[PDB]
Amino acid sequence: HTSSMRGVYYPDEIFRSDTLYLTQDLFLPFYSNVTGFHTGNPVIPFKDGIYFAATEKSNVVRGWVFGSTMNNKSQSVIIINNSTNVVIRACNFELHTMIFDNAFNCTFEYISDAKHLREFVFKNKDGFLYVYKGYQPIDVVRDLPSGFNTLKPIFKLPLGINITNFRAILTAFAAAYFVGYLKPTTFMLKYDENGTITDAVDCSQNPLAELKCSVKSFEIDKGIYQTSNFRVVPSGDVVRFPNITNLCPFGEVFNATKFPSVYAWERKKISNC
Amino acid sequence: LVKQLSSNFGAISSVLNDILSRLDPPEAEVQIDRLITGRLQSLQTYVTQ
Amino acid sequence: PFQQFGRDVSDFTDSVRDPKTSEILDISPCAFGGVSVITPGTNASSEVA
Amino acid sequence: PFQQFGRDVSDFTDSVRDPKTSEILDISPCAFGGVSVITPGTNASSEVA
Amino acid sequence: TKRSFIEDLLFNKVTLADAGFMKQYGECLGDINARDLICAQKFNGLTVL
Repeated sequence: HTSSMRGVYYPDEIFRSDTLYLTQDLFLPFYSNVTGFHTGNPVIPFKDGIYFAATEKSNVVRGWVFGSTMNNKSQSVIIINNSTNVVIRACNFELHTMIFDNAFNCTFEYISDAKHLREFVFKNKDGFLYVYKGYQPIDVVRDLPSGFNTLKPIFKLPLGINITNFRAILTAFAAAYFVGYLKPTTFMLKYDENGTITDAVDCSQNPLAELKCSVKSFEIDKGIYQTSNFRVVPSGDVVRFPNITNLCPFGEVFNATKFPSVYAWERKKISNC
Repeated sequence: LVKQLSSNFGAISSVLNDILSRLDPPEAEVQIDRLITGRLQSLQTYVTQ
Repeated sequence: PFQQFGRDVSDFTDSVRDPKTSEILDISPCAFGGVSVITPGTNASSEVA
Repeated sequence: PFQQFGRDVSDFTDSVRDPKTSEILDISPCAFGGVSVITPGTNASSEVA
Repeated sequence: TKRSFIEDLLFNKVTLADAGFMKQYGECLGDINARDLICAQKFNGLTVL
């Protein structure tokens, strides 16, 4: 129910030697709050970052339908794997059965044919769908086990689609989601030999992590080290106007002793008040 | 250092919140960059001293 | 009575009478500074201050 | 396999797979530096290195 | 006072600290033992530790 140091993927395709690189585009901070529907039920969560790490043995969940509002309003991406064949369709609508609903406007047809834990992270940035994959042999059935599980990118098909929801899970089944949202934060990756990270630090949870990210070191010695500067965000707002800033002649037509007749009504001009 | 703080470095003015609401944001970015460069030079001189 | 606002020695606005009413002093600077981390060693413990 | 190119600690390009075929290492920084003239003295010599 | 007459004379002739220019920078001067510590700040951000 908590992403304890889980969801660390390669932000780019750059190979780095033994060093300590500082990543800014990395997401999924450590010790987050995931929403696992340990029941499988079709739900429509939010988007702009997810962490699907279903730990169900004998994986039945093999398809996700990304896109937008259904009922033929926008395009939808339907990634489905049937008999070791990853059919990545992104043109079907909703008016194994949702694919043959309607085929009014289809484009970009791409079929790639050829316990258990399969982790996936989807990212949409500037019209680019980044898909990662990771495997880790686990045995517990309670929740997300501990570990790192370095993710591996598999597909980078943009499709130019602004995905906003995902639903339509498989049926005829235990099946959970364990999906967790992400926020833009900074990370410090330990690029070791052979292109293996194996260790990361999220500089947003504890001052110790921020200090480790500041000096670019995983082992901190004893002593005081200045890290950053704090600022107090203003809460309220106070705007005061020059007392009355002028008025307008009104006390003369309502507090007078004499008034003309109806046919001889006076027209007084009032301006710049 | 205080006098160089409240001093212009080749811009419209030396006081913030004035060059913002008098031109376009792209036009004011140049003045902001000039002021930041001047402040950085003054602070570097102060640090060297 | 004629003075509307007032500045400090650093050429920064110190106080100003309320344009509305109840003529009194005004803004004082807020809290700021450099936050530091005290670590007794990673091999020793993992708590900071 | 998924990595295309790679940089060094100094944020400079160090190696990249060959796009055509035979994915291997790539360029290294060329020879550079500054020259210096070894002069024993013009008054008693005329050869340098 | 836990000092001597010579130390008291030294602390009463050079501790002027340019009386009148303390308003430039901010300082958390005072004392904690007598409960008279005042933590002052300025908009220029210049502090003295």
